Amino acid sequence: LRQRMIEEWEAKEWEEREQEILSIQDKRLELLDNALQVREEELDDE
Amino acid sequence: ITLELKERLLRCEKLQAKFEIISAKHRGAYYVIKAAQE
Amino acid sequence: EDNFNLEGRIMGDLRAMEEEAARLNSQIEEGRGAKRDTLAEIVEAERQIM
Amino acid sequence: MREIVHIQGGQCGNQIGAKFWEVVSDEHGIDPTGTYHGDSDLQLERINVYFNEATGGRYVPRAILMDLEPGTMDSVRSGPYGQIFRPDNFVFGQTGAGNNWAKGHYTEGAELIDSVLDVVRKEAESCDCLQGFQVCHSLGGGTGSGMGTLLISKIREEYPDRMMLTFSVVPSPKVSDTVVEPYNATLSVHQLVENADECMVLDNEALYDICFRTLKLTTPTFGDLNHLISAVMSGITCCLRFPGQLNADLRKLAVNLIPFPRLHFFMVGFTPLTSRGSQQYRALTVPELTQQMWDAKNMMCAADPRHGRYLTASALFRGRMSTKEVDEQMLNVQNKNSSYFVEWIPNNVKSSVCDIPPKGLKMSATFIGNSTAIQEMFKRVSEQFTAMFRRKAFLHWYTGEGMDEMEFTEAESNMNDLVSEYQQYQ
Amino acid sequence: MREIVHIQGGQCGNQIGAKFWEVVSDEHGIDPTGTYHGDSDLQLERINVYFNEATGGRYVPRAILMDLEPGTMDSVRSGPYGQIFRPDNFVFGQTGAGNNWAKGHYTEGAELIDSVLDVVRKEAESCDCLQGFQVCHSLGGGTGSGMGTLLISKIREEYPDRMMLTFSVVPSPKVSDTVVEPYNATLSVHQLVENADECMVLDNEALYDICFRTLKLTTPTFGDLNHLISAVMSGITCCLRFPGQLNADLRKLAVNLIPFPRLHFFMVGFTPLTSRGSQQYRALTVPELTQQMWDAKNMMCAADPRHGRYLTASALFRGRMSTKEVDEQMLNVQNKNSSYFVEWIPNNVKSSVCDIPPKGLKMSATFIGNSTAIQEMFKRVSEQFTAMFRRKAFLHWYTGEGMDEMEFTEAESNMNDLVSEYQQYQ
Ligand SMILES: Nc1nc2c(ncn2[C@@H]2O[C@H](COP(=O)(O)OP(=O)(O)O)[C@@H](O)[C@H]2O)c(=O)[nH]1
Ligand SMILES: Nc1nc2c(ncn2[C@@H]2O[C@H](COP(=O)(O)OP(=O)(O)O)[C@@H](O)[C@H]2O)c(=O)[nH]1
Repeated sequence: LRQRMIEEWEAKEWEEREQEILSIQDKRLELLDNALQVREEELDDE
Repeated sequence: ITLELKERLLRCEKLQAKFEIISAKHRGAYYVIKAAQE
Repeated sequence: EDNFNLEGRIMGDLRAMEEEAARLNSQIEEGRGAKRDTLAEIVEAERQIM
Repeated sequence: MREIVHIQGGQCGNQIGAKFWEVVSDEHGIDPTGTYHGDSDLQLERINVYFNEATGGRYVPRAILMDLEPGTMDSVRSGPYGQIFRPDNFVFGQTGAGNNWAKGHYTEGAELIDSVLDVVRKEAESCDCLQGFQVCHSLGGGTGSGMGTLLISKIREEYPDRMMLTFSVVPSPKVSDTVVEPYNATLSVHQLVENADECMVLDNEALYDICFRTLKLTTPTFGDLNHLISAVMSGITCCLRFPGQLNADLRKLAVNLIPFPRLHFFMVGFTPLTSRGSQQYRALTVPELTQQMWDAKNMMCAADPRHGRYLTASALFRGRMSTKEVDEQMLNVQNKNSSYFVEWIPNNVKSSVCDIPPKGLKMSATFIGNSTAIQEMFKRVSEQFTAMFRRKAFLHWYTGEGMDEMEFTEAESNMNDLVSEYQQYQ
Repeated sequence: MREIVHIQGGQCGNQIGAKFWEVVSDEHGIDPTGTYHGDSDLQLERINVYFNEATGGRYVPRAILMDLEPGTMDSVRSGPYGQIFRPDNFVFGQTGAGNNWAKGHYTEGAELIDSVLDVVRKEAESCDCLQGFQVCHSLGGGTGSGMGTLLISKIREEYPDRMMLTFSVVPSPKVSDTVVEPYNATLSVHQLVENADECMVLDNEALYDICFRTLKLTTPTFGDLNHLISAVMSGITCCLRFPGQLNADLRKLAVNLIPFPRLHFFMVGFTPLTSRGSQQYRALTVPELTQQMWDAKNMMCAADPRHGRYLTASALFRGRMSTKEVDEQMLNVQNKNSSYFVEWIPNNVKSSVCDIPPKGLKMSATFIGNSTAIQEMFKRVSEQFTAMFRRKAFLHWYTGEGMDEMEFTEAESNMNDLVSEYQQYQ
C-alpha cells in the first residue's frame, strides 16, 4: 500500500540504526582485539 | 586460551537462545502496520 | 677396532639427538599454530556475540 | 536419561571406587557376576545412569580405572565384584609416578592422557544425556593429584557445560604417609579451584576419628573407611536413580550451594552411623538424624565447623518420611545456631527427600555443608608447604623434571587467596 | 543360480583358499567327509553357487588349485576340509616358483596355464550361469604374482563380460619377508590394473595389527590371518547365497563402487572384531558396528584413510536389521566429515542388508571402500623399485629369462601414472 511505502522507509531507518550499531561494535571489537594482542605479547615475552 | 574461547562460545549460545525465545514470545513487527491502519 | 665401534656409536647417538629435537620442533610449531588460530576463533566468537 | 561416568585416579581412588561399585551394585540388586537377581523393579527402573546392558542381562558399570601401575589393577580384579568392569577401560602404564607430581602431570600424564581420553570419549559418546562426571582421587600423590588434575583439565577443554564431583582425600598431617604431601596438595588445589566444579573434601584423620569414636571398631582397616566414603558417594546421588517427594539433582545442588563463582569445597557427613551394640538402643527419629547429622564429630573433615560460619548447607534424606518434619527440623537447627550462619543469606539450608533408603537402613540422611571452616585445612597445609619451600627441600625432583621456581610461588599465591576469600566472607 | 568360480594360486593363495572353503563349508553345513549334515533348510537352497553334487551327496567344491610345486598340494590335502576338493582340481607342476616373475609368467606359464585352462573351462561348462570369477592369490610371490597374473590375462581374454574379484596380498616395508618384492609387485600390478574388476588388496602388517589390537591375541599366525581373510571373502558373497531385505550382487557392488574403469583398487575391512576376553561386554548394535568400521585401526590394508579421501564406500550388513538405523548411521558418518569424502558425489556410501548373519554370531558387516589414500601403498613399492632398479639389482634373474628392461621401465611407468591419477582425484 502507499502508506506501507512510508513504513518500509521506517524499516530503512531502522536498518540505518542497525548500521550505527554495527559501527559501534566494530570500534569496540577492534579495541578489544588490540588488547588481546597486547596481553599475548606480554605473556610471550615473560 | 581454549578455556576462554569455550566460555565465549557458551555465552554466544546463551544469547542465541535468548533472542529466539524473545522472538517466540513477542510474535508467536508486522503488527504495527495493521495497528496504525485500524 | 674399538675406535671404529666408538665412532659408529657416537654418530648414532648424534643422529638420535637430532631425531628427538626434530620431534620437539614439530610439536612446538603445531602448538604455535594452534594458539594463533585459537585467537582467530576467539575474535570470531566476539563478533558473533556482538 | 541423565548420565554419570565415574573415573578412578591413583591407588586411593581405585580402592574407593572399587568399594563404591561393590556398594552401588548391591543397592541396584545385581550380583558380582553381572546378572540381576534382586526382588523389586524400583532398582532396575533407572539403572541406566550407571550401567550399560552388554548381552542379555549383563550389566557393566560406566567406570574407568586409571593409574601408572599394573599391581593395583591386578588387586582390584582379584578382589570381589571386580569382574563387572569392562577390560577395555583398564588403562595403565608400567613405570609409576612415584609420588612425583612432575611424573604424574608432565611425562607419564602426557604419555597416557591421549589414550585415556579415548576411553572417556567412548563412554561419553555411548550415553545420551550427560549431566556430570565423577572423579575419585587423593591430593597427596602423583597418580592421583597431578594425573587427576590433568585429566579433569582435559575434560574441561572438551565438555565446558558439565560438572565434576571430584572426591579429594586431602592429605592430613597426623595421617601423612609420604614425605612430600604439600608439594602435591598445593599444586593440585591450584587447578582444582580453576576447573573442577564440586570438590568434596575428605581426610583420613576425620575418617579414623569417626571410626574410633562412633563405630567403636577395634581394627579399622581401609575397608571401613572406603565403606563410609562409598556410602556417602552413593547417597549423594540417589535423587536420580530413585523417585522422591522432593527431587533435587546435581545441578540443583550445585546452584543451591555455591554462592560465589569459586567457593566450591564441600564438607560432608552421613547418618546414621552406629556400632552394632548401640544400634539396638537408639531411635532413628528425624530430629535424632538431624542432630547426629549436625554433630560436629561426624563431618568428614578435620576442620571443626565451630571455627566459622556456614555459607550454606544441604540435607538429602532417604526413606519415606515427613517433609514438614524435615523443614521444621532444619528451621529449629538454624534458629538455635543462628550465630553459625551467614547473615546475608536468609534460610541458608536446603532439604531434599528420596522415597528409597539404602537397603537395611530403613531411614538415612546425608549432609553437604559449605562452611567457612574449610580454610583451616588449607592454612594447615600452606604452613607445611612454606616451611619446606623456604629452603627448597625435595625440590630438585621437580625442577630437574621440568618445573621452574616461579610455579611454586604462583601456586602459593593461589592457595593463599583461596584461603583468604573464606576469611573475607566470614 | 548365479555361479561363482574360485581360483587359487601360490602358497599363500592355497592356504587362504583352504581356509575360505573351510568357513563356507561349515556355514552351509557340509561335514568334513563331503556329505550334507546341516540343521536348517535355508542353507541347502544356494549350495549350487559353490558346490556340485556328484553322486550320493558327496559335494565337491567348485575350485581350481594351481602352483608349481607339490609341496603345497600336499598341505592342502592334509589340512581340514581337504578331502572335499575334487582330485581333478590339483593342477601342479614339478619345478617350483623360484620367486622370479619370469619363471612365473613366461617360462612355466606356457606349460602350466595351457594345462589348467582345460580344467577351468570344464568347470565353466559344468556350471550353468557364471556370475563371475573370484581369484585369491599373491603379489609378492612367483606363482601367484606371475602365473596367477597370466591366468588372469587368459581368463579375461576368454570371458569379457564376467566380473573378477582379485583377492591379492601385497608386500610391505615392516613385514618384508623376501628381497625381490618390488619386481614381482610392479610386474603384477601392471596387468592387474588393466585386467581385473575389483582389486581386494590386503597385506600382513595390517592383519597382524588387527590380531594384536582388536583381537588381543598373544601369538597370531597365518592360521588367524587366513581366518580373517576367509571371513571377509564369505561376507562379500553372503548376498548371493542368502536372501535379505536388500540384495547386493557383484555387478551391483562394482557399479556402486567404481566411478572410473581403472580406479578399482578397493580396501576392505571386517566387523565386528572383538576379543574373547571381552566378548560379553560390547553391544552388537549398528552404531557400534559403524564406529568400529569407520576408523583406520580396522582396515585390512596398510592405509591411513584419514590421510586421504573416500571416493566411494559400500557396507554389507547381515542379521535381522533396520535399514532405517543402518542408513541414518551411514548418513551421519558421511555428514560428520565432509572433507574425507569427495565433493562432487552425493551419497558416497552404499548399503545393503541380508537377513542371515554368519554362524557363531548374530549381527555382522563388511566394509569395502574405494579411497584415494591407497595410492601410498603403491608409492612405497614404487620408490623401492626406483632405488633398487637404478643399479640393476638382481636384474639378471629377469634379463636372463627372455625379459627386457623395457618391461621394467613400462611397469614402473604404469604404476606411476596410476598413483598420479589417485593423487589428482583429491
Ligand atoms: N581411604 C583410603 N586411603 C588410602 C588408601 N591407601 C592409601 N590411601 C591414602 O592415599 C594417600 C596416597 O595416595 P596415592 O594413591 O598413593 O597417590 P599416588 O602416590 O599418586 O599413587 C596416602 O596419604 C594415604 O593416606 C586406602 O586403601 N584407602
Ligand atoms: N597373510 C598371509 N601371508 C602369507 C601366507 N602364506 C604366505 N604368505 C606370504 O605371501 C607370499 C606368497 O608368495 P609365495 O608363497 O612365495 O608364492 P609361491 O611360493 O610361488 O607359491 C609369501 O612371500 C609369504 O610371505 C598366509 O597364510 N597368510
